[PDB]
Amino acid sequence: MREVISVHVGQAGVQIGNACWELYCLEHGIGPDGFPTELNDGFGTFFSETGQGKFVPRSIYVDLEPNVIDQVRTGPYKDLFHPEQMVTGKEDASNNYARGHYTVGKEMIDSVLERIRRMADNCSGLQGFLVFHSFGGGTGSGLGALLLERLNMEYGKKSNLQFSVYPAPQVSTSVVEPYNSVLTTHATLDNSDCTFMVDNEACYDICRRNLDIERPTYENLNRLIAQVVSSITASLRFAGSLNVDLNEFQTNLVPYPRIHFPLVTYSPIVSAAKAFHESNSVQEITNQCFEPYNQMVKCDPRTGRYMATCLLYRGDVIPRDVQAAVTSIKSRRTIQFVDWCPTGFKIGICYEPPQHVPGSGIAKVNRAVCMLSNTTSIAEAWSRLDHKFDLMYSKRAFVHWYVGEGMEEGEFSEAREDLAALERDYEEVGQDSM
Amino acid sequence: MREVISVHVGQAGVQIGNACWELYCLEHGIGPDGFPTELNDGFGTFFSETGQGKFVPRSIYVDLEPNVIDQVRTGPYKDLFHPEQMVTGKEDASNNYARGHYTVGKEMIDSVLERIRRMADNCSGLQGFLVFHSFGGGTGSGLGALLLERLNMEYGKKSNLQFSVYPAPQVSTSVVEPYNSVLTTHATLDNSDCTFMVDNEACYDICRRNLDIERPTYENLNRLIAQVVSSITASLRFAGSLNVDLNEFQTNLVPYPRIHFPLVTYSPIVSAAKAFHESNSVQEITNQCFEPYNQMVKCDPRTGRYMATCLLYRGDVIPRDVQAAVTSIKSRRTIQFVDWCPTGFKIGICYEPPQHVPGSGIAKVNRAVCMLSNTTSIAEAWSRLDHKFDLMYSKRAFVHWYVGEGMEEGEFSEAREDLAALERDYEEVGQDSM
Amino acid sequence: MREIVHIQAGQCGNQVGAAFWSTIADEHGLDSAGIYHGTSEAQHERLNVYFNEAAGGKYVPRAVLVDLEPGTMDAVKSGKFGNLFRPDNIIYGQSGAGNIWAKGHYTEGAELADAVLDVVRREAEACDALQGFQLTHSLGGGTGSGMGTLLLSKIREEYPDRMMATFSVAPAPKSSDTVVEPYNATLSMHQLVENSDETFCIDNEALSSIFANTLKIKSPSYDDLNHLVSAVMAGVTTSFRFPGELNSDLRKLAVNMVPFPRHFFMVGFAPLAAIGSSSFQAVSVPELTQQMFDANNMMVAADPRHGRYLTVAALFRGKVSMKEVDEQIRSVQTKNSAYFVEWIPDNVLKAVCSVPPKDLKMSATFIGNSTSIQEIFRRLGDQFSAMFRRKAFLHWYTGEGMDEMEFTEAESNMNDLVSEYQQYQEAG
Amino acid sequence: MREIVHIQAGQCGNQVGAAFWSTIADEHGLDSAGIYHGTSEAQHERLNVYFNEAAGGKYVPRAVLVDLEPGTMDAVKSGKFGNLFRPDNIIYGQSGAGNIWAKGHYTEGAELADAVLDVVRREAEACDALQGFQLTHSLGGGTGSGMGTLLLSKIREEYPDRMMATFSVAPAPKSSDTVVEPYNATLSMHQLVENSDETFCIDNEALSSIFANTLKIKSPSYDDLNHLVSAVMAGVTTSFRFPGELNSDLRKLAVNMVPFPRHFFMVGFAPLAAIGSSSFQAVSVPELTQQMFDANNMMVAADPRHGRYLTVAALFRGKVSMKEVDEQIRSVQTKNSAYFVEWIPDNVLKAVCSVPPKDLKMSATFIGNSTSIQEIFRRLGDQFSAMFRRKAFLHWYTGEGMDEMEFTEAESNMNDLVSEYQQYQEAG
Ligand SMILES: Nc1nc2c(ncn2[C@@H]2O[C@H](COP(=O)(O)OP(=O)(O)OP(=O)(O)O)[C@@H](O)[C@H]2O)c(=O)[nH]1
Ligand SMILES: Nc1nc2c(ncn2[C@@H]2O[C@H](COP(=O)(O)OP(=O)(O)OP(=O)(O)O)[C@@H](O)[C@H]2O)c(=O)[nH]1
Ligand SMILES: Nc1nc2c(ncn2[C@@H]2O[C@H](COP(=O)(O)OP(=O)(O)O)[C@@H](O)[C@H]2O)c(=O)[nH]1
Ligand SMILES: Nc1nc2c(ncn2[C@@H]2O[C@H](COP(=O)(O)OP(=O)(O)O)[C@@H](O)[C@H]2O)c(=O)[nH]1
Repeated sequence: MREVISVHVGQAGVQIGNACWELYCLEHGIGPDGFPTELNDGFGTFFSETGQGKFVPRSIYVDLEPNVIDQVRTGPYKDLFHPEQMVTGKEDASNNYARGHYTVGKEMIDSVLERIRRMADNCSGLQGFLVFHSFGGGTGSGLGALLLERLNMEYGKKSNLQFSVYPAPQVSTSVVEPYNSVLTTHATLDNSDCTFMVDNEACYDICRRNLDIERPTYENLNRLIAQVVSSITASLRFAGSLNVDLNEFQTNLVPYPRIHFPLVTYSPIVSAAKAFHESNSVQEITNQCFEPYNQMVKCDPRTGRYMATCLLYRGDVIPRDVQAAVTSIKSRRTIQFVDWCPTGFKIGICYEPPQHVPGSGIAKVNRAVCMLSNTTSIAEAWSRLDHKFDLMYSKRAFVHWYVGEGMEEGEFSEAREDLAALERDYEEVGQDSM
Repeated sequence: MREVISVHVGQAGVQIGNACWELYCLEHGIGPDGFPTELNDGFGTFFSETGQGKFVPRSIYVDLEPNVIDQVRTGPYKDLFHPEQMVTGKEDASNNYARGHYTVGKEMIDSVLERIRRMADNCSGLQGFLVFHSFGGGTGSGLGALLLERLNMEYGKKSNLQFSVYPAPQVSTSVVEPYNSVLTTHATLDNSDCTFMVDNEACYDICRRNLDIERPTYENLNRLIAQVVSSITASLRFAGSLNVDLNEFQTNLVPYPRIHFPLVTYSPIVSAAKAFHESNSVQEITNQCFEPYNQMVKCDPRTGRYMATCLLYRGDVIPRDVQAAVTSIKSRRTIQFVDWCPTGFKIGICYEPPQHVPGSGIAKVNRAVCMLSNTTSIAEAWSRLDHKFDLMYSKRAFVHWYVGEGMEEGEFSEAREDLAALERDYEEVGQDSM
Repeated sequence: MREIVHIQAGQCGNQVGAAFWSTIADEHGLDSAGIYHGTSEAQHERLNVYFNEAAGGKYVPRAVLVDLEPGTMDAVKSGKFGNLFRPDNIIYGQSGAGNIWAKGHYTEGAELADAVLDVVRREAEACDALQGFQLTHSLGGGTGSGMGTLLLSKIREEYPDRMMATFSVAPAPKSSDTVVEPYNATLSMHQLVENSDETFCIDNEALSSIFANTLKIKSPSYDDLNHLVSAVMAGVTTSFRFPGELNSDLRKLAVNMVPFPRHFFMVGFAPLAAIGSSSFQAVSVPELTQQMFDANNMMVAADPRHGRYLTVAALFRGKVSMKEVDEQIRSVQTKNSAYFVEWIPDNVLKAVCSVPPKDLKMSATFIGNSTSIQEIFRRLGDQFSAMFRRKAFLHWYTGEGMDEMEFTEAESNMNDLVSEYQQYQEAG
Repeated sequence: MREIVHIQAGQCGNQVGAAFWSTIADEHGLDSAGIYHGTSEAQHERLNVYFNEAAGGKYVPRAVLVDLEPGTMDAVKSGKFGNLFRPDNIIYGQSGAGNIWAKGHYTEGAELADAVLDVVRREAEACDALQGFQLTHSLGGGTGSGMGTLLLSKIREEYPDRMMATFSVAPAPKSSDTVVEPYNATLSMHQLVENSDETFCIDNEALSSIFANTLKIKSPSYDDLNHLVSAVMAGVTTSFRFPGELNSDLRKLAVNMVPFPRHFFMVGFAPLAAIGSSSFQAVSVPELTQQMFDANNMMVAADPRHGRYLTVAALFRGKVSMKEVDEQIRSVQTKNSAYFVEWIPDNVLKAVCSVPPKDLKMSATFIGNSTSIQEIFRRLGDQFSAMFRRKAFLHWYTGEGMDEMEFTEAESNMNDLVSEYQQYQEAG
């Protein structure tokens, strides 16, 4: 029934879903115990129902700590999952790719791959599957890149989307974020169909200004990423006006099979007192979604030229206010060019109003915009990595703790090389002549 | 919709608007919380409405103190503005032009210039914009002259009106009022389309006689300047008899691009017991508006000859009592001549009766007159400055505190020079022969 | 949020804290225990200036009380208000200063300077934005006169944009403390002029005239003396520390005053009365202005009638207009027009603050500039040089590490000041 | 379930148990009697680490208290907490060690090593999955310095995957215990570097500076000394032993730190105050970060200002954001940018744990790496070699079974360490 399943690897991938499924349960009238209900196809979208009326969130959980996973069974969602799907690991050596890849994380895979299997044995209309991890993780970067490479080895043509999160230009969470993150874009290069990545320090930068909270937390950043998920997924789980499929993105974002790193821009994100004294019409939002204040990734998309961008709108939207807005962006100097598409857009309309969770300080709105922007500038955080990662490798710093876990440095020899073609690819698209 | 926006820089520009918008909220039936209403186009004139029914006063606030700005959020208008538009500064070095211009005030500009931008993105019928500052301020003189010079650099043909206030012939508020005021007429010479200026000690002189209060305050002077604003602006925001646009002034006051310093004369200003025992007909007012007792600027407009003068009438007015009055002024000896316009008038009629705020001791009236008078005498307060300012510069008094903030004295070398051409311009218009 | 970190030095340089800090707490509605008790909501929006916020409302006074001898330091510790200051900022040495300048400036403070700067640095960057620093000390002694100056020159070598403002107290014309009080005064001025901007000069003997001439008490003590001159430290920040209509700041009170880098001017109060002299007046601005005219309401032991007013700033608090000051300033600038400086027409600065002080409907703070502050230094200079002719008490300085001709330099430094004030007494 | 078995050695190497174990019980809500008394449900899900479950809630501390002389062993037996440890794991010999290394390393421990390993083996395989082993001992003595090292090398020859982590205490720069304390230090480092990964170095004299400089007590005793440095053994497992938001483990704190097999770095606390210095602050992360900067809050008797920071991990507990650390770490990494190592941009590790300690709203544990830990060993090496020139006290070692040139080897072992830290002080 046009259904898809979301894996969760890495301690980020734990807590990301703890906002995603919270939004998912509120976007269908699902009680937190799974036994719901204090559209027609909507009531069975992400959920393989039992006749008891409660239903399983079609997910999985992968972690090698028992620490953060068992917080869920302590937490209020103790009846949501089931203790087969929630596969833990008894021990861990995280921040260690090549044993989370090649030694310790591989012992979970045959237990993991079985649970992929039977959940693919009910979802008759299967639309690929969804991947959550981080780069700041070891094992989520580690097992996650290993997770795709056998699944796309199995499932062939099936869809492979992932929302990633990478170490910031300014604040790391660990020193291994040069090392045990930048190599994982090898396996996820040719196994992820499309992918998406986001910055904490950019998302924190939104929190001090558009949320205006001095001391936020992960959870508020978790809630902000989570609506971008349901802006894409649950839009086809609701009968809109111009429906947008999952498969439409991966054919409306890449001219070439490598270039599948768009942006994320979500708007309006408006604080409590800020929604009052303000009318946020649709062009009032879209003039913000090209300004860097609502920008998810700490980069310079102003300087680069945009390539192709799909948009997703929620709530009460007319296409006339789209075309009155979008004819002003293409006129405006703040974008200059695409050469390879004289249109460069994909417009999509779903009627479901933006869901407003009660706890956090986000404010309610009657219209929404999600933006997935390909550009000629996003390789600079990659070039940040090349400035970083080639410096660490100019000293050979615990190559032993990449070697002693069971892998020679030939992939580190391959590491910047595949990165170099990524830099070469954006200047290749940067070639704009006759 | 023929709409315009008013900036507020300087501590004068703070408190001036606190009378202006108070008058604005009473002249449309706007509750003080913004949520109004305890003409047709009138209900959306200065105001970009939200669907909630409260609406934003299209203004901005610029100050480098947090002191007087935060009095508003303490004060009763705490829900009127919104805390983006009200941009403060965390620290200040005021009475210091060339760091309020060149060091400390410039760090706010990119935050300011963004808020100019989006408010220009809803006001489809834009008629330039309005500027409030002072000369007795440092930073309002400082950032204000800097505020115009990029906006008129951006907006080109757009209208630039400002109501200024200059240091008196007799009572200063600071010693820097020779220094950090008289230079600001450089940048505002070629960036202000028209401008207007007024004296406290002249406006205080009205308060002891026409208001008859021994101890007034700024607030009463704020209320008196404020009706001159709405006599010009809200006259086109009301369906009158012979409508007067903002653009009509700047083409009916200047024969030459420099000469844009008219007078202000507002009448009747009549105390409480004075309105009783008195009928103030329209020619009873216009015979007062050429007498120096209701005169806003402590100068000698009797001695000088008038150049060209537009008039604005409020309330129940016939043009026959205009022409019966105005044929007596041109007959009377107390004006002698224009040479360059044998008519020298512009008449304008709006029906809206004069708004009477409850608190202050001003009295209600059923007809009103506003006067904008160009003359051959207004350069004498400028000549007061040349008597003052060339004396300070005959000692070089904290040139260091013009230098150490980051500007050489070449503009002080230019200071009297541009002033000298202003004096040269009035004798140039003073040339009246064949 | 435009904030100040406070520095004291010397015995009586530390005595002024209690007259300062108990008033500024009372001016901000704050108890001995530090926890909050205030009536209006008016006294908060600029409360952050002289106070670092704390856990549980404690609101610590940002101060560092500095001394060389532990005599008087425990007195405010063991007395009352022993829970206002945090004792990490209480530092003090044990060996005596002997109130000898280079003993206090050059060498014994150098035993304690290494502990000084690591205190004020972590205080500085924990502030939002420094407005400036206050140094209150003595000119006559050794600890406040010496150690704070070396303390100053390091800070002025660290924060060249941040304003340095100092209070100090004068040698007396007649009621002097010690005999090296000439040397300490000259040596203190060698660092005040070169490093900091502004310094004010308060004679204790002219302060002793105030309760003698005006308040009519035969026998006041120092806890009444500092209590009076406290409120000008309140008065200079009265404009600043809670709202009003117009008011400016000490940096704005710096650039308006002097046309040169040479910054010294006067201090006075308004109003002022005796015990039984309280209710027999009509307290108002004409009552205020005339106690802003005499030398009798001043602090400097020098005649403005011998001098000439360079620039004037007035700082009112209370319900007060402008025209009540305007018509009154014009009433006294005309009869005393030769008393003004003709380099500047209208050197008057007006600043109107809102709330009144305790039990007084109005209050004003006097800032007027002079040419006759050389009447200090001429009275200093021949008091200085006559104790150089025989090299008086010279071995208590060169027996500590300073060259004698370095002491001769500060004479010309004093004479470089007077050479300008020679001119603007009668020139132009 | 990621668990640790504990090993002590030596007199003061056994003294640290009570400061450890009474805190970790109190950190886990556990009494003297062993039976459970805890408030929250937060303190259970990782309780299994330092404790083997028992019958009737007893919850035995997994520990083996090891010594060569029965002087101080009965003291914690006959004192309080005599029912925490199980006496099967209490082993101790009777003949004196004489605190001579090879007497304690090579021969008298070999009388007791056969009873050692059969204790820890049955402890090991009764655990679920070993996370690692802790060795706490001395560098200066003989029992802890000698017998634990031979004890270590057998365990590292049995469990090559399992992490070996050690705590030890330094010889003093000035307040030394004995005169063979140079020899014991060199000989201990010959086994620490070769077998185990990480070792930390705590000067008692710098620890004596802490209550002297910071907490202001003239006369603390060792039961206050170990009580302070206890909580870093709590602090390194603070991240681990109950939940949070991010936290990693000691093996994850091993691979992030050093780019080589050469593992030594520093220890400090946050916050820290005196008795009356408690409430006069605002305890927060800017309060935390500056007590994570000075050498005064460190433990090593070596200057980070003489050194350079290789890598930094920070371990917070309490309500704490990231940006409060982020903006503050950026505020101090910029002014001290030359103090970092330019081999690695952003060598900062952040880890945020949940619950606060007893009566303190926040707490932080300092891990910073240095180049100037050679300032120990250079101070050791010439303290070592000068007592080799005349073969000082040599017959109390070669009169026990070790060749003298085997003692010469450990000099180059020390010099092999310094040769690298010679480079990264100034290279790259
Ligand atoms: N849980 C969580 N992690 C986040 C969040 N935002 C960013 N992160 C990153 O997620 C990474 C978490 O992975 P780890 O720190 O390695 O924790 P872990 O259990 O060892 O994760 P694995 O390495 O995959 O086992 C961190 O590096 C952070 O940079 C968030 O909101 N929640
Ligand atoms: N607020 C206010 N100011 C007035 C009024 N009338 C005249 N002024 C002048 O406005 C000036 C106010 O600016 P400032 O005194 O410098 O106060 P400020 O906050 O430092 O202003 P900036 O220099 O722009 O920052 C004063 O010098 C007065 O001379 C009035 O009615 N209200
Ligand atoms: N502020 C103040 N100063 C005083 C008072 N009484 C005396 N003085 C002066 O303050 C100085 C006190 O000397 P002292 O503080 O010991 O000098 P020190 O060496 O710097 O500490 C002397 O120069 C006195 O002239 C007083 O009550 N208040
Ligand atoms: N941990 C700790 N060590 C101490 C203390 N006091 C002294 N020491 C050091 O610990 C060692 C005590 O010697 P000892 O335990 O007998 O050495 P042993 O031969 O290995 O048992 C000496 O090297 C002292 O320098 C203390 O309070 N705590």
